[PDB]
Amino acid sequence: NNYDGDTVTFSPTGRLFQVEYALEAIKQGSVTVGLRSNTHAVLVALKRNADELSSYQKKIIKCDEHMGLSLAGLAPDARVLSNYLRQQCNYSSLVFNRKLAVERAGHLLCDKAQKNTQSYGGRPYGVGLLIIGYDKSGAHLLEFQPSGNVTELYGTAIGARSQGAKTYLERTLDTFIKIDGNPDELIKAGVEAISQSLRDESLTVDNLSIAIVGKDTPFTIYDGEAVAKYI
Amino acid sequence: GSRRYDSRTTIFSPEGRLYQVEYALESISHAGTAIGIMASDGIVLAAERKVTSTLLEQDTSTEKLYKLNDKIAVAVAGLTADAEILINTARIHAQNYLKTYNEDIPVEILVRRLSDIKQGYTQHGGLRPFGVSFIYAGYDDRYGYQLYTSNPSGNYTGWKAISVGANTSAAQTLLQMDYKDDMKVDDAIELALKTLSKTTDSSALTYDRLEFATIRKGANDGEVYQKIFKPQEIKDILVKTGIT
Amino acid sequence: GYDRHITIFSPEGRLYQVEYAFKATNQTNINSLAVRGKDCTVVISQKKVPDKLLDPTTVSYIFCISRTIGMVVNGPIPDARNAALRAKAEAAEFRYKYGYDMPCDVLAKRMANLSQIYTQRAYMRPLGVILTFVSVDEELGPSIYKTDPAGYYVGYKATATGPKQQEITTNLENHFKKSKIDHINEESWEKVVEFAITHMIDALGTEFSKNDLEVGVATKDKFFTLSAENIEERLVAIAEQ
Amino acid sequence: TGYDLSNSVFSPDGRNFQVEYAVKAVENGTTSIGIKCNDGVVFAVEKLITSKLLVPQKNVKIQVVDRHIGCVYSGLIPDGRHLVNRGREEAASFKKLYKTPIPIPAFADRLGQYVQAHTLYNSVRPFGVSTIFGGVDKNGAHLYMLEPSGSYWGYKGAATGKGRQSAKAELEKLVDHHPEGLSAREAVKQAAKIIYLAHEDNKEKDFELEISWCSLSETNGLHKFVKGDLLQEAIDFAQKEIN
Amino acid sequence: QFNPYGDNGGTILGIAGEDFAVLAGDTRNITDYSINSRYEPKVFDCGDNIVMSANGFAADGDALVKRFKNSVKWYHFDHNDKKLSINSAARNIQHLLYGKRFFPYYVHTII
Amino acid sequence: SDPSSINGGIVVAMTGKDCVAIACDLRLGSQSLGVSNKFEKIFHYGHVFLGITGLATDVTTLNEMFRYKTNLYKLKEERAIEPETFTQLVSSSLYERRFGPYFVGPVVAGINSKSGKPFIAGFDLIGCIDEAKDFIVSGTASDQLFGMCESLYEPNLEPEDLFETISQALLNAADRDALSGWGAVVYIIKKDEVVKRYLKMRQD
Amino acid sequence: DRGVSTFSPEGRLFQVEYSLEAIKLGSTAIGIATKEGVVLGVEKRATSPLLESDSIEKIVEIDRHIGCAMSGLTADARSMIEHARTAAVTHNLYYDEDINVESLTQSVCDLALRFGELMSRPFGVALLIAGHDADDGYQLFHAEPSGTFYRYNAKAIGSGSEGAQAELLNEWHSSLTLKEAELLVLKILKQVMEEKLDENNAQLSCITKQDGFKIYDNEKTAELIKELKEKEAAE
Amino acid sequence: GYDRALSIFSPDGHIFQVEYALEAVKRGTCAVGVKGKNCVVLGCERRSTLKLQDTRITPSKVSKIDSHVVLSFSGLNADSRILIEKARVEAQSHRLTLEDPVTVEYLTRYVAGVQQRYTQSGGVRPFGVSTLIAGFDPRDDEPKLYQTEPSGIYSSWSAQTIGRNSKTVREFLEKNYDRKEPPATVEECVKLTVRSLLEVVQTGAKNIEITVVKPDSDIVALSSEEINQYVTQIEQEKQE
Amino acid sequence: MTDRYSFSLTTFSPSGKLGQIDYALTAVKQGVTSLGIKATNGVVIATEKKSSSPLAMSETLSKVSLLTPDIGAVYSGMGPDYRVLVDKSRKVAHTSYKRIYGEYPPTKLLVSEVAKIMQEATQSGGVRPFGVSLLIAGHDEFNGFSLYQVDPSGSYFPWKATAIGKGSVAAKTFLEKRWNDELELEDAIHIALLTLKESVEGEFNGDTIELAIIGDENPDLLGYTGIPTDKGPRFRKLTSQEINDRLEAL
Amino acid sequence: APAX
Ligand SMILES: [Cl-]
Ligand SMILES: [Mg+2]
Repeated sequence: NNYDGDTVTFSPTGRLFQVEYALEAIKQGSVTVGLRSNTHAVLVALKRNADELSSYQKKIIKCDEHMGLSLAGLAPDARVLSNYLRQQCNYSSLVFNRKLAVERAGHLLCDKAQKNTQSYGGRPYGVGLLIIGYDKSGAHLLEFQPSGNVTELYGTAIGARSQGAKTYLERTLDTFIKIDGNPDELIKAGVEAISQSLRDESLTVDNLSIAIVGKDTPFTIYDGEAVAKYI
Repeated sequence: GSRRYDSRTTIFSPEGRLYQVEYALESISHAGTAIGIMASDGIVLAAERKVTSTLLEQDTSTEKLYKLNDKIAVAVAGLTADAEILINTARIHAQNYLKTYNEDIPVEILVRRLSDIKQGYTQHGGLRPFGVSFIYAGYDDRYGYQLYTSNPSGNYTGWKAISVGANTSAAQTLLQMDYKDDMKVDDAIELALKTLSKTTDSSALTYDRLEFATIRKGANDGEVYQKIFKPQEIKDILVKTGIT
Repeated sequence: GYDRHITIFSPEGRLYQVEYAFKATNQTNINSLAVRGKDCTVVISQKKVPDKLLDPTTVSYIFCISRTIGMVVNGPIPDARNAALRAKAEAAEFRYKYGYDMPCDVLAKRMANLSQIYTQRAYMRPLGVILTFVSVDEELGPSIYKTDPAGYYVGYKATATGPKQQEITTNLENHFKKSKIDHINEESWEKVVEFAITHMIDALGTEFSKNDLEVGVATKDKFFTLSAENIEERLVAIAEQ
Repeated sequence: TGYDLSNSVFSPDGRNFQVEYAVKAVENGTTSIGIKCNDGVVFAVEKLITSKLLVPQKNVKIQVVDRHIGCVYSGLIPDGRHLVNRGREEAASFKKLYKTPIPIPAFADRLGQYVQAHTLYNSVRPFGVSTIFGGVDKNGAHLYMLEPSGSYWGYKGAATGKGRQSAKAELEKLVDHHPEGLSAREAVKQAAKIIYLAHEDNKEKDFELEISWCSLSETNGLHKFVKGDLLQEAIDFAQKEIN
Repeated sequence: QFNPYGDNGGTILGIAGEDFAVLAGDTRNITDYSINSRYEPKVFDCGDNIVMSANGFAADGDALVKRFKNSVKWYHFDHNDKKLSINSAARNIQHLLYGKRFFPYYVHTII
Repeated sequence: SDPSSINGGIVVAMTGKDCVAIACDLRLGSQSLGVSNKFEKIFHYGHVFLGITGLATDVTTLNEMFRYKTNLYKLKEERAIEPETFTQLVSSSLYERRFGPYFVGPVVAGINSKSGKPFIAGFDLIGCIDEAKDFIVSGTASDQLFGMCESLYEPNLEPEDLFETISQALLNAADRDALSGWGAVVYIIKKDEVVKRYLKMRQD
Repeated sequence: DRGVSTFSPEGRLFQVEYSLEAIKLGSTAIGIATKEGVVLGVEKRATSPLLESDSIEKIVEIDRHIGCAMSGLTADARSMIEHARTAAVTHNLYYDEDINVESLTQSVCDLALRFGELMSRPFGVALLIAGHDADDGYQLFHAEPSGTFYRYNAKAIGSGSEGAQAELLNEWHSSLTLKEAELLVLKILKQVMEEKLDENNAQLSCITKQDGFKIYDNEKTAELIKELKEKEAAE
Repeated sequence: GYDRALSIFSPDGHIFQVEYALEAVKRGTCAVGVKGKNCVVLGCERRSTLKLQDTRITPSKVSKIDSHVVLSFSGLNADSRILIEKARVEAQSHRLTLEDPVTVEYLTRYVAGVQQRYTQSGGVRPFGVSTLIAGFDPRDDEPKLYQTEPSGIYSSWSAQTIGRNSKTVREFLEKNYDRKEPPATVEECVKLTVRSLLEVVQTGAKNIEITVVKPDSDIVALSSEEINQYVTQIEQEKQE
Repeated sequence: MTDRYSFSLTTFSPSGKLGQIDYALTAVKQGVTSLGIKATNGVVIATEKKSSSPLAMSETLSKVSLLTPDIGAVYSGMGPDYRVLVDKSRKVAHTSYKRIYGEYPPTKLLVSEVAKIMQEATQSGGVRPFGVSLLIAGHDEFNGFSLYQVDPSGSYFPWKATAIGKGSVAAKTFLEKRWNDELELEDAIHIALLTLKESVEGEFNGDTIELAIIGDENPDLLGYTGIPTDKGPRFRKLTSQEINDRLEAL
Repeated sequence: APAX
């Protein structure tokens, strides 16, 4: 209230309101879901449009052949952060001939976001990210929030009404976690998870966005007629 | 951060005035009056000291009148310390011009650069303006004798006669009344002192509350001389015009 | 009143942030005291370890700045250590630049100047500390010089600092009134330490065990602090007196 | 007033309210502890299980510095990571210039000075963590706890977070009941118990235990995580005691 | 005096047909009168149906190829996965090379 | 390629009874080619006189520089700079350019207006002060000037005698140097009158 | 006061939201995308009849294959256009090809959030960016000061936008010819404009693959205006 | 460096510092520009609460930027010097690199760009000045008149006025200026300019300045009598 | 991090006062009285050494400082501010004068440099004005003896005699009665000692009074011989004993 | 430059 003027100010109960307001833009964001088995990891995102004459804002960005993410909240902030990830993955290849661990990607994003929560003049990032990838220790899903908190999960979801999907995934856990060697089944489960977050709307062909990465699949994105298979 | 404590010295009021310039001008209006009068054969600078104590060393003193080069001097109304900063800048600027062109700096050119410096403090940098108004008195071979004033806004204008500091309203009315174009220097000397005598907030004008300077062609043939009056010389010129 | 948050003048010509920095000086509730012998300078300070979980050996407000200079702080420990690290760096640099050991009084002046800057430049806060520097200077002999958040410093015959400082001060003034001299007329530093502890006991009206105190001694060519045992040895001798 | 709106401002009592507010963020966080032992140190922390979906064992919170130092913290997790990153640079540069690995007291002051630095200006915010850290150097074992103000001391045992009081009481008992010293493997078990006991004050969500240690004899003076049979064994010892 | 260049020998050759093109190079790598390797490839698949060799000073050759491969990667990232045409690759490589006009890559490049 | 002998020229200064003299030639050339016959090398700042030999561009630059510095000095100090003080200012200014110097051989001469003492000094290109009772020499014919001065000079000459002596030292030194000559000027300086005489000399 | 980069409690950037208000006060700009081209039309809105209206430049070339219309604080757009042109020409220098419309738009949008305490505030102008490229054909983009851009089949910006957008919603279909789209932009402009639409206070432009970006002269536009009244009268 | 964002947006979408800069222009002395068939005339009011002025040396209100282009203004006088200097430097730089003097549009666009830059740069306030820029492109005889303002927007005008009571004189010009028939000569155009100023000014004494610009660098300032004649001649046609 | 205070902390109020300068002068008002008197063959500057505790050794705290061998300074106001000004004043005498001209600056010019420093603390970003007024007494060959007062604003004035701080109003009146242009230096010392008793509460002796002169050259204080044109410092601090000698004949 |  008097303590929300900037990120460099704690409230008397030890809160950071600008960081909390940044978290709020994520909540207004269109829903997106992450989930993984032991062989693959999948992102599903509901794309949002301006009106019926407009495109449906992309929510999924490729970071490397083995890594990529989905976004919820401020899109330019996802562009900045995904671009940083591309560089970090890149640097790992050129210098060490090493594909960047998804866990390190997580740590690097956390530390980048954190700097903007402790210095005057900056501002926190206004976007949440779900990072998937396949590396030397298998499939991974991460959840990034602009407080700097990054968390590794079997599955999750973020954005408006993401609580529906996050509940569904919480029950479904024992099933989807063991969809190994079957891309299309893992995706189906992801599409069902996101459906628990729909209201007055359902998944159309230019509305749904899916991505998959895993053992012998480079991170690739499916849009348009390529997702009709799944509706 | 530190934004909390920033007065924002370089912004507009809703009326489109510069607060700090206005308030600086308000400060200057309580300063000792200084008068410049321009004749056909020279210029007078006269200024009233901020009210003396009997123990002040008055002869080795300078508060109002400063030499910029051999052909240009200024009279100050406002913060002395602020003025000295600007005076040394102006003195250096004069020398750069001479060094570059092997010719003494034209009066306006010097005046413009000083005024341009002041202007800058009102538009960028977030610093307070200089609380100073100058009367410039000088000679050059383009325009001859010239009087200018500049103020914290960095606006400058030229004059036949002008006052700055305290009671300029009364002083300007009196100069307007008695000034006339064909005037000699010695008449302008008298007008300057008579004007201060009537506008002063003191009981009576004495030698020890004044600074005085002339810029004449009154050396030898087609060249110019600055005379900064000694106390005894002011005491005499005060008698010579019957104010004491 | 934003003249209360940064180090600019108030209408009555005061610096509230400097004044409030002085109040932080007593936050720890410790009292310190320093006296000069013939050959030495002694500084003692109360040692209070509240929590049973603390490692008592790491709890100290006395610092060895150089081989010859010691410094005791009255104030919170983060500011105290900040000041000590700087003093150590300044004393080492001085030695390298000028080829001789930094004198106690010159270090005091230097730290005082640094403090003065924080009272004038807005972006730096004052440190909530009072620094008492002690040595046996090769030119000036036993020396005590003290710095505060205002950037003030001065040399002392003896001094005290803390909440119950005034008691200790007048106690010491009354001694020097009587003794008629500048210092503790004593040969060994062991007895000067004993004097220091003794007059601290009278002025504060409290007894001390070996773990209630903390002692630093400066002699010609070394400053050192005492162990719990050297202090116990010292408390024992005061009791047999 | 308004003294509490800007870091590095003294209030009229002589306090920096912004540091005090950072302490509230620390008190709000999960419980973490350290126990100093015969020839080393032990670190433990409670990881709240927000959901079934957190991959167990795979959100590691204890962090190593150099090869011989462990760090754990309660409060704002990213602030702690930032502090450890700086610690790693401080240790690297020490080792670079002086060859030997950084001594623990030396390391403690490096963090202390850096944290204290963030209470000097209004253009930065204090750290929202209390950090427990330590290890083994040429002079033996050291345990330290460091607060948002920059204040740190050496500890026999230390605790912070929501269960700090419960844990503190439990530590005080060990210090009294083991005055000749506690062994490394003893401390590992005790640490598990105390985290389970201090989990009382945070008990909506059940938790995951995480332990690490440096011991001159048990880990050769290097920081290692406790896993497998040793972790499960210490969990079991803790389970015994809350029943 | 330190000489930042060396010469790794070998030779390369490109021929273009109507609906195909070849880029060939020997696999020998040398310095002075010594053989470093009898099989060290210097012709590379760079993606988007472009092959590239940069022959002469191998260290410079490898650096350049690495930079171009990376250039192809970012071309996809920045222009919606668009295919990098051979004419566009060529022009991009000119800028890579000329960017070091005053400390050149000692290579003869063929794509 | 030696900047101190591209243009050529000389300066000499001498003390007498309550007077000083300073003289220079008027040649400015570009190696063998004589270009100007009017290039004076002596300047004054109030009552202090400065002669400068060496690279002509630096001679001009330094004159402009010391005019600048003495003008500001006068405005701030409210008095004319004295020779002892000016000598120090010359030294500071040259040494400030220690590793990229002005290729000059300056010479200062004048009478201190408080003490009445005659004063001369010479400098190397990087500021080293050479104060002397008797004479200072500078330029491409400095060897010759040293020879002429050391034999011709005697202490306490009257202004009109000093004039003859310094003139003969300059003239005969110039005539044994290919790069000096083409005219000459002599300043006779007394406590408050200064006479400037142009000498008639061989024009080859 | 309060930081320029501050979030509201709803999680929006105050300064970005306020710049969106400035854009609502701007003169109307409309674009329609067809398979035969993209039309861009704007309301000139001369503030006084003495001002020579042809000097009002709110439609602007970026490259031969990309055009731009603006609405809001139009002086803020100069540097955006300058950046766009440089980005387009530079790309052609580095790659010997035409730069994609989306890539161009993304480059301009990267400028948007580079403000703080970089520039001192967001831009107070929205852009309609229209072009053609071989990959994705004819395109229309709405570029906001938030850094966000949306592709549209048709879009209106400025004061008359909510009225005009509802109208474009009804009229747009996937088979509009270019000529139909030109008329439609003219029609919708006349509806939302204060003063009466003529060839001096509105302006038209298109970009086609074949002839690139062209701004229409007043003679050509006047005839499409005349053709539009005769279409409406006749039913 | 001093960094503060002084020109920022308010909740209604206004930039108050730019709008307040406009208020400073409104308070400034009146300036008017009228373009004939073959000339452009710049008229400027001078506020007459000032006698003892020295007009020889007092900064005139119309400034030559190059020998074929002039600039006048209303608003803060000190601010206007900065824009004029920058404009003058750019004029010479354009000649140096393009080997051609500036077009009036180009020079206007430059000045406008400077003004805009000061509305979204940290640590600076906007220029409290609007300008009228007039002249003829090189080797062209079609007259040009442009106006700029603090926000940075600029445009071309058949005739225009700025400063105090500019709405009164814009009112005048709007009913008295025929787009179809612009003042066919110098004499004609100067008159219309003086008439419009007489709506607002006072006496046409030492109150009005006029500067005429014809093609190929032909710029001349009228002096008192030459203007005075115009004043005299209009009031004698007024009693009707 | 770093100084983000690049804006002025001293600004004009609507009445035209510069608040921080006024408030700095108020801090000078609070300060202990100090004074200076100019004789025909010397200048005297004096002040009270008002000790903080009697355990403090107040010889270690010098309120009157040598700036050059012919120039001295004293102050009223905040001591720490004065200390760093003396440091800066000593250095600027070298860097901006002695290293250029090979001689020490004349009084007015050194004063001018100190004034510049104090003016900059009145306008530069992120600083407050100095909370002191200085009195600078000095001698130079072409100006003779002089006395200057420097205020927080950066303004300075030459005085025959004046006083600053606590009881300045009273002390200035006292000095108007006693001062004439024929005072020999010993007379000025005597008047200074009388003037100072009015404003001192407690002990009044050579241990509580600090007093220095600018007078004759002191060859015995030079430290070396053999350059006959170097004659020694005109600045001399009177000893505790020297003061007490003049207090018995008071 | 001279030497010593
Ligand atoms: Cl210092
Ligand atoms: Mg010859």
